[PDB]
Amino acid sequence: DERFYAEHLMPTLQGLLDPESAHRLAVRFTSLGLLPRQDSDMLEVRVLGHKFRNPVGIAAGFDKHGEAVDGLYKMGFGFVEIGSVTPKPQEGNPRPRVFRLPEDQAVINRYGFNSHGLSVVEHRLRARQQKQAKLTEDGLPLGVNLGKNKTSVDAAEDYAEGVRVLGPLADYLVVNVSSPNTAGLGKAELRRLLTKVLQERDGLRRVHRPAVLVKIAPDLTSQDKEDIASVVKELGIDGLIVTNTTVSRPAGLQGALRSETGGLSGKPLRDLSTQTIREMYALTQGRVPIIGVGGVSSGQDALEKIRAGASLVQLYTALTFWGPPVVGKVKRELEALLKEQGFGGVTDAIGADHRR
Ligand SMILES: Cc1cc(Oc2ccccc2)c(C(C)C)cc1-c1cc(C(=O)O)c2cc(F)ccc2n1
Ligand SMILES: Cc1cc2nc3c(=O)[nH]c(=O)nc-3n(C[C@H](O)[C@H](O)[C@H](O)COP(=O)(O)O)c2cc1C
Ligand SMILES: CCCCCCCCCC[N+](C)(C)CCCS(=O)(=O)[O-]
Ligand SMILES: O=C(O)c1cc(=O)[nH]c(=O)[nH]1
Repeated sequence: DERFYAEHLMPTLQGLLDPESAHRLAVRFTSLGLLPRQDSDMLEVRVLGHKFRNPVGIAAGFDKHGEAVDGLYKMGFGFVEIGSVTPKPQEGNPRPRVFRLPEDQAVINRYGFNSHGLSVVEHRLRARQQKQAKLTEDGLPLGVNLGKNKTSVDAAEDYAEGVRVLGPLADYLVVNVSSPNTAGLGKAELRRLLTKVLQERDGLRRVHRPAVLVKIAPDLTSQDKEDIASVVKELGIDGLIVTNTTVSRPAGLQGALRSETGGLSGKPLRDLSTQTIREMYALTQGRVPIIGVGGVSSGQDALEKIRAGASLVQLYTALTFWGPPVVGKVKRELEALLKEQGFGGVTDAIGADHRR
């Protein structure tokens, strides 16, 4: 299957369908379990004391509305992140709003937080809440990424609503700094927002109390990164997700659509994300777990992020080019590399470039 998807089926499908139509179909195929279905003990990771069967997750934006979670576990992901979910439903930007850059192994998107909204997602997750508890117990956690509505004037209150409504259904919640596709996205205001989010989380009953992570852009200044690291440590934010898509356009992009507005993902992002992880790990003294994301398509890509300071990784864009078999490929390849490089497991490699 790995070669067949990569060389034949996915290229052919790219030809037939626009990428958004393809995404919609993929979410329906995955929700139906139209996939084949052990991970090595080497791949197990405990992050904040909680088990992950393997360190490879699906990034936010694939299953925006929580429709395909079980199918994603079936695909081999060690954890699933849904969202972003906004408090009220919203349509997002006009179509077309997703663009392939095949020559670059990249995508540009400007979805604009299209979302079924908190209530719909809440009911979807409730339908399977106990099943998720068992999965989480078995090493397959669920994350929920929270957004804000386009027309909201109080961003903190949108995020607070999301904590209250979906927090009780989540292992972890994510607050983005960092969508490029919502207008408006100092350190005192960042602190204010996060304090409110944490206070809401802290108010949930313990069985229903998620971790809270902040997801950042690759496009931050050095000052912004220092400031985030400082706030995260001061408030005791649980983790970081590093990174979202980039609004930069690195030199050398070849795709005809390179100058479309949106966030760029895939291969062109990869090393910018890895370098962001490396910086955030250093700034937080290795004490804050990082989920590393951006341009992971192989075991080497994953290990590079882990060795830079990621405890876990996610991928999305690689699926669009390689299909579902990429998940197994990344995990087999990572296991092989860890052995070659002398690591006992994933855990031993975390932050190794820094010297621990
Ligand atoms: C990731 C993916 C997998 C797919 O195939 C399967 C999905 C589930 C089960 C079996 C096959 C298919 C099919 C059904 C055409 C499409 C995709 C897919 C493709 C594309 C694409 O660019 O063609 C895509 C683009 C996005 F921006 C976001 C998600 C996307 N997902
Ligand atoms: C089509 C698409 C939609 C996305 N939507 C979201 C989103 O809703 N929330 C979010 O936090 N990140 C979103 N992302 C960003 C991804 O979660 C991820 O951070 C980024 O694409 C880099 O990983 P990748 O290079 O493996 O795709 C989206 C990415 C893509 C490609
Ligand atoms: C930081 C990277 C993600 C770390 C994953 C943390 C998962 C934690 C939440 C689990 N649930 C069940 C929601 C609450 C248990 C609270 S506890 O019992 O005090 O551990
Ligand atoms: O447009 C979106 O919905 C979206 C795109 C993206 O790249 N990142 C994100 O956080 N949201």
